[PDB]
Amino acid sequence: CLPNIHTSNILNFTKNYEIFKSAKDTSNFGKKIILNEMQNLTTTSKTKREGVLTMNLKDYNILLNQVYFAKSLNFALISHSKKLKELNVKSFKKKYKDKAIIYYEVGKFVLNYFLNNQLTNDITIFGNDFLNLKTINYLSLYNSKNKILLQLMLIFGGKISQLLSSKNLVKSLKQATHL
Amino acid sequence: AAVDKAKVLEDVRSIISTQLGTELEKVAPEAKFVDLGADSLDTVEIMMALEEKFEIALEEEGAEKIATVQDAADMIAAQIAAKGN
Amino acid sequence: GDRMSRRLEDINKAERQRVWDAMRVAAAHRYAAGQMPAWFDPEWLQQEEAPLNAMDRMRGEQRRIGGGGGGGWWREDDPYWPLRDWGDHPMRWWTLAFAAIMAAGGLATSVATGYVEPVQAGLGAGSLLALAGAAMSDARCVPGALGVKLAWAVCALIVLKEVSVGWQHKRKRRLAASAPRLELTGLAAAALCAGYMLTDMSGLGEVALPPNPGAVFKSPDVAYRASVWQKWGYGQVQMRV
Amino acid sequence: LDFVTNKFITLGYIAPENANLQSELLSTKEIILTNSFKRF
Amino acid sequence: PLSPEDIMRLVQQHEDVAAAAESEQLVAQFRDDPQGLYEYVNRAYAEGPRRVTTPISLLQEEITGAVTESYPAAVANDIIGMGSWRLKDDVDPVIEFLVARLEGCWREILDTDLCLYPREKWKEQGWDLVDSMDPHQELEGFSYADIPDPAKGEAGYPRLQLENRVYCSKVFRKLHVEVGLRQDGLQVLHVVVYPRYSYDMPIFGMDIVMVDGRVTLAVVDCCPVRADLKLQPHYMETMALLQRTFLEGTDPALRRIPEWGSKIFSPLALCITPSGPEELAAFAKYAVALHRAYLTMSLNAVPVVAGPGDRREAARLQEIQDGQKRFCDNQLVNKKTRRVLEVAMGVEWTEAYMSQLMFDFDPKYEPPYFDASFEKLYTYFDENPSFGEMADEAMELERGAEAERA
Amino acid sequence: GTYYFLQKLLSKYLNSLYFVFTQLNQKTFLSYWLLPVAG
Amino acid sequence: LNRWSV
Amino acid sequence: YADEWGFSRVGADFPPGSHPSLFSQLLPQALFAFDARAAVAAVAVPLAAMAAGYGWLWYMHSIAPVWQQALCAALIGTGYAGLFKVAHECAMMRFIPQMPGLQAALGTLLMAPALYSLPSWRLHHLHHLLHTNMLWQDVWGWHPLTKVELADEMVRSGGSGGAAMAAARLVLTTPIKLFASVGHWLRSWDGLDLRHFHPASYVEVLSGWAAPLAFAGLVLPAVVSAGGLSGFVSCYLAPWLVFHFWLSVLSLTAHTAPHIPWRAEGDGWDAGRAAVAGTVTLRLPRPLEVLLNNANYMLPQAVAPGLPMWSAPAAYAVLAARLGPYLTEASMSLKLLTNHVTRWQIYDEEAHTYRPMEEVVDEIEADLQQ
Amino acid sequence: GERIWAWRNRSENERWFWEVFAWDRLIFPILVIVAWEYLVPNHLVWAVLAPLALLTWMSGRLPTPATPEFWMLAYFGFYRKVWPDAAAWLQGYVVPLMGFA
Amino acid sequence: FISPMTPYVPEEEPTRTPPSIKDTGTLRPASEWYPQWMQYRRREDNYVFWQDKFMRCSTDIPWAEKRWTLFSTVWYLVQQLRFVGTPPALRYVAFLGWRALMFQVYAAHKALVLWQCKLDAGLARIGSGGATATFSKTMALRRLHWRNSPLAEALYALNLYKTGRVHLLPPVAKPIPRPTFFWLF
Ligand SMILES: CCCCCCCCCCCCCCCCCC(=O)OC[C@H](CO[C@@H]1O[C@H](CO[C@H]2O[C@H](CO)[C@H](O)[C@H](O)[C@H]2O)[C@H](O)[C@H](O)[C@H]1O)OC(=O)CCCCCCCCCCCCCCCCC
Repeated sequence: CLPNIHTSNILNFTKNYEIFKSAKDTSNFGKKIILNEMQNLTTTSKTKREGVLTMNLKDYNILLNQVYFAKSLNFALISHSKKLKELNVKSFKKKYKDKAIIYYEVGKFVLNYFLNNQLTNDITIFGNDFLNLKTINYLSLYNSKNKILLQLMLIFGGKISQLLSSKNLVKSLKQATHL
Repeated sequence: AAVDKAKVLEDVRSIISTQLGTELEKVAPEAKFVDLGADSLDTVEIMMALEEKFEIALEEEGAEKIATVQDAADMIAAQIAAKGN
Repeated sequence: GDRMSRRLEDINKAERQRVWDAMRVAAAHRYAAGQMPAWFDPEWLQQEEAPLNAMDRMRGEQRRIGGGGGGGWWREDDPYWPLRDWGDHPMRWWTLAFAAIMAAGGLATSVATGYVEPVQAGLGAGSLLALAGAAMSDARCVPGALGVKLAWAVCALIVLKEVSVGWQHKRKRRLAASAPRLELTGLAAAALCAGYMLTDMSGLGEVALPPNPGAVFKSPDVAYRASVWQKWGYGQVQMRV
Repeated sequence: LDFVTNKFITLGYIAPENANLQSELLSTKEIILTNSFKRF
Repeated sequence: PLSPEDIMRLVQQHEDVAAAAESEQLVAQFRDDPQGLYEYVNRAYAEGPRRVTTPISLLQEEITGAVTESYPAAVANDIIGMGSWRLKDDVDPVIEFLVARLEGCWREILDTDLCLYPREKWKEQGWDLVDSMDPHQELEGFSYADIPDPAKGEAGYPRLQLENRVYCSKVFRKLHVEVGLRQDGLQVLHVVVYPRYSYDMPIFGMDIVMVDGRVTLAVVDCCPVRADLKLQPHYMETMALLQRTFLEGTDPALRRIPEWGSKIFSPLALCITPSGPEELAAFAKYAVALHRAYLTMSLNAVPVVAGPGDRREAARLQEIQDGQKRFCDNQLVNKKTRRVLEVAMGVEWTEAYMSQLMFDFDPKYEPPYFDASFEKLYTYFDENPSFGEMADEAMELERGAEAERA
Repeated sequence: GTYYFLQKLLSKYLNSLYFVFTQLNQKTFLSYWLLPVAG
Repeated sequence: LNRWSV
Repeated sequence: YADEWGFSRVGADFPPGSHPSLFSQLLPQALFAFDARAAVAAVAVPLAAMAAGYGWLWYMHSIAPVWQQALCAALIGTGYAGLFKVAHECAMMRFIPQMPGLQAALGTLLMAPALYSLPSWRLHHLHHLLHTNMLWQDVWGWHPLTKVELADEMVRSGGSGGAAMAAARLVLTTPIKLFASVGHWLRSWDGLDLRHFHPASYVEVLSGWAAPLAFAGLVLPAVVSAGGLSGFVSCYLAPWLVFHFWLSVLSLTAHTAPHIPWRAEGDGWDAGRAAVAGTVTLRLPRPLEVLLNNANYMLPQAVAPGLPMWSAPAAYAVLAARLGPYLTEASMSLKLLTNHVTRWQIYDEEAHTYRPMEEVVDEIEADLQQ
Repeated sequence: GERIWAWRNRSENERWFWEVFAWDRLIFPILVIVAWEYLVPNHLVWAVLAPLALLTWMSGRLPTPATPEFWMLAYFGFYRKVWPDAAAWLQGYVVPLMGFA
Repeated sequence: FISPMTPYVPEEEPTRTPPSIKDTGTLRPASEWYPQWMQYRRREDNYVFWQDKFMRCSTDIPWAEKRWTLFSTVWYLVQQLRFVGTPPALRYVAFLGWRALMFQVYAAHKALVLWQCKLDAGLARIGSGGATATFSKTMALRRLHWRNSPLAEALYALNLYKTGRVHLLPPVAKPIPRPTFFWLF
């Protein structure tokens, strides 16, 4: 039996990461020599000599999971991103909508960080939502009420922050028995 | 890694007895090697035989603290569990 | 579960460290170009660890809790002080001592005999070994790797010359008496070579022969396979992948 | 929450202008949130 | 032909010329466009959204068509407004605008070094949100909506609710905003920014006291810390320039000096009773601009260190500590005033709040801070990344193709 | 280091192909006639 | 060059 | 009376609180210029002296008398000391500021025969400038043997014997004291240790070490291969010793006298009191000043580290006309050398009384342990 | 089989070098150029032009100065065989015509 | 800046493949096919015996072992002659001979380690008078598993000979990384 691979973090990031890292050396130790050529009080001892990828592959995998899910991680994607970089080198309702969206996202990721990190277990992990039927079955048939409630908090953190960061307009609308 | 500690203890007792000279009975779990009268170097030879029989690397740091047959089997079983990784 | 939380954490830590190293290398290249904004501090390039990994290690450690190289104690306290990591290569004082005895022996032999090969192949190699020993004083950097490689190259050249050509001042009348052989200098240089190999030579392992089209036959990267195809002269062969 | 929101506006977000046709978080937006959650 | 006296004079010349130079190099940024200290939000709004030119967002726009847009920090904090304040709905619009402006100035100017104050000092004691009817925190800080407002005469009337926000920074040991509300229409805003005991920097202060929606007292000041009760030339020039820029008209004195500010007030301190929306608007503009100028001059401040070598720096540090102690004591002997809004929350609790929070002085306790300063590097390398040698080769092939085609 | 802070102070001022042959047996075997004749 | 070489 | 030691014009007393760069405003901007003729003369005249000496050496190699060889070697060493002064100006970034690359290449090429490093030299001399006449920290300079340390190696090592009580009794009691710049040169390699340095300057420090190493590995085997020991002592070693004598004499006469004290930081040490009151300007005959490239005028270079070398005597004339009683001068004579050798050897840190070695040893000897 | 699998995954370059490159693109062109220059007479056509044509026809690539076959034909061909004759003719016709010697 | 207590130890990429899960580490021959500890483990948790073969030979190859160099070009010929150039029958009889010789040299090394324990006790008596006369069994296993450098052995022996302190051990020697010299090896 070959179980499913559409696993958002595990068999997506690790899969794409080992696939990317198995194709080339990607070792840049010698390129650190310029870190030892910085305090020469002279003129020389720069340009496209930078052959280092300063991009996290996690971001490219986030893109490849936003599409084709919610193409793989290779050098063609990085070349396309570089090419796209080279070719690119009434309002109160908008404010309310933007504030609601950003506070939803901020609260969701705040809850994710607090539950998954502020509770071996050294590197910060940002666990992901979208529990599938397999995860739902595991958490329902096993674990406990607290461990189900943690997932429910992960679900509802964004709406909770949206509620906490919203202006009540009744005290700005209504003017001057139960006054 | 779910090591059968009963099997590990039985084979450890067999190895200890085989090296020293006693029967499988005299080698009891709680029995100290000192009781069996294995000298310092003999205890070391017993640890070598255990390594040879189980084909594992004994946890060096902590071999000075192998006192009981139960301790030897517990360290060995922990190493059998940690080998697969 | 674990063994995959651990694998994901190790992958994230390694990728963050790689991104930080690439970022400080590129920032170095741009700051030496004068293409940096005014808020950039080049001292940040001295931060070796990734900042997030440094923070995670702070969190872990806060939720959990004869006269060379360094000092020396000699049978009272800290007895295994030579094995402490002092920051330098283990063979630094050995290559500096070999440079000193090679320069001294070459000068003395040239003075005593009159041959100029002992002084030219003496001080000339001793200066290179002294520069390598200077570069090996911080054996955690590209100068450290280059110094150990230069010292191995000099000692291997000494061994090669001694066992293939021989020493000119050691030329004798008989052909069997000429006999290039392997004397104490060649033995010392070969021992230094073996010391470098058996202590540390890894580093600058990215410098090798260019990858063959046989490497990239089963590579999952079409772009990399085509780059090797084009560089090795094939180029227009149909890929069919 | 206010600090993370302020530092997240300046980094960028998808505006709801409906020009078409967020479970992992990017790297700089993760550095900001981990810095905000430093506490003492 | 030089004489020791004149060598000492030449030292004096060099010494204070460096001071002069620093002062004008700090005033010159505000000399040209003083309205830029207030109209920065409107100018960022006129700038509008910025298209995020990162490769990930560019790939998002190329595939999905979704455009990632970012905003400047000024309009970011304008979008935030008051924020997630627990009492953001009961406060006056003027107090809300002032809190939004000052908190946005903090979160924008003091970014990458603004920490939250340690929770064991103010938040673990429940002083982030205190309610008069629930002094013992029996409702887990939910009394503001769990308990209805007292009836007239009925015990608890008038109810007093105080929300506090305390921050730290690299140059500031305590940035404190306190908002107090009462049933009789009285609202109080108290914003104090404290430099550390290593900077020759004045303490910023603001107090807005209003009764029934009408502003009765409005004080903004850069209270000095020196022995002679005078500020630095850059502070004097900036305060005079901002007063000329934003106060414009009105009566020139406007200083009652009610017998307690005379030990802490600067010569250009403002303490008005606003009479008119125009005067209130002018005061709000001046106060936001002065706070922004103070925070902008906080960026280049250098701490004063002492010990070996010289002792005039130690004398300066002792003067800084004495001035901060004098300001704290003068704000503590204020009990013929604002402390009357307290006592409703007890007298011993009033003391345990006044001494511990707000005006607190201690030689041995400096709050820790986290200066990240590498998020700038991460954002810079997300805006302008390097893609590697293989992508360089691919871009070379693409450039050759466009050269041979176009 | 000993001069770490001093060095900090004074530094802050207070074509596409390889050079390889091409195979000659891709078209003819006739180049193999030179080897035995020259040997 | 040659297909089987690569 | 202070001309009892050849210290001619002596300085009375300097007020504290002053910085040496403060006095740069006393120097008009005409001296801070580029005279191409003066730069070419400053490189060429000592090079002409070195070329004349070496042409003489190839004229008469061994048929020459010992004293004639010594005079020719002294001429070559003085010419190379002038060239080393040019390289020191190049290290201080004040010879040709228009062309920093040529300045660095010229300084490295002119310091390679001395087996010196340009980055290490400018680092150590900047350290000496920032810690001038300051106890326990300057190191790169004529730091005196204090009676406390002589007491340490006098009682903590046992009796009057000891390795550092025989080495010091050999160095700072004998004319080999006038060659202690060899010991300074050995100290200047920093043990060939990169961990002393900033990690961002490793390549510069390695190249600065490698260029004298390139000299000693290439040119010196060619010298021993073209004349042996007789062709090496007379061609390189004797000029090297003469140049080190000049460096030792200039460094010893710059910042060492009975009227100049050495105070640690926090005890009253000040930059002005150590620079424009703790410097003795050595005065030489004009051919010696031209051949040494005005290397005895280090006070205006200390008070203005952008002032070029050829304007140093004029700027010192300006400073001596302006400051007046605060400066110290001394003509070059046997009196200064015999006083530095036989009299000023041990510095008690109590009344800046440089004393003979024995007289102080006597104190820490017949007392302390007795 | 496990060791063969491990070694086959380790090497992956040396096997292509030894199966494709080492004879056909490294040793055999050198051998045929050296053999041709050792065989044919010291003639301009036989040492330069005819091997140029034959290498171009056999390999599909003209020996440009960026190609090692051009340098092999320049050294083992022009320089080793016809350059003496060229030298003699030049020193007796052009060098005096240049006014020298 | 963000100094986390312990000085940051850079974690370079591995240069040698990790030793196999069937290894002993003690110069003794490994088992023929099955490493004999699996019988003391549960079934369907012994999946990591083939998961060692994978990622020791297929999926986790260090890139320092994929380097193409002149030495590896020469060594491919030796390996090719061993695998496809020599018959497996002769390879099998040579494998049996090497197994027997390695068993004999392991017995010799075990006897040498026991004698080094006796020398450990002797040097621990001469240096602490007569009190400490034991020996470190952890150091005995460390000598048997080749985890000690010769410098560590000499320092420990000297330490015993002049202050005693049996249970004060030298640090464990790190694995030797694979040497690399550009295109040569
Ligand atoms: C009951 C049957 C009767 C006979 C059986 C036993 C009697 C005699 C056994 C053989 C003769 C003596 C062997 C002693 C040393 C082994 C020789 C060798 O170099 O070592 C051989 C090695 C060992 O085998 C492999 O070895 C590999 C590499 O390990 C070792 O490989 C080398 C061992 O040489 C190095 O030492 C290296 O350091 C070490 O790691 C693996 O580890 C495994 O052990 C295994 O795969 O093989 C290789 O690489 C080389 C492969 C080819 C070499 C062939 C040599 C001998 C062939 C005899 C054929 C005659 C047929 C008639 C039968 C009578 C026999 C005389």
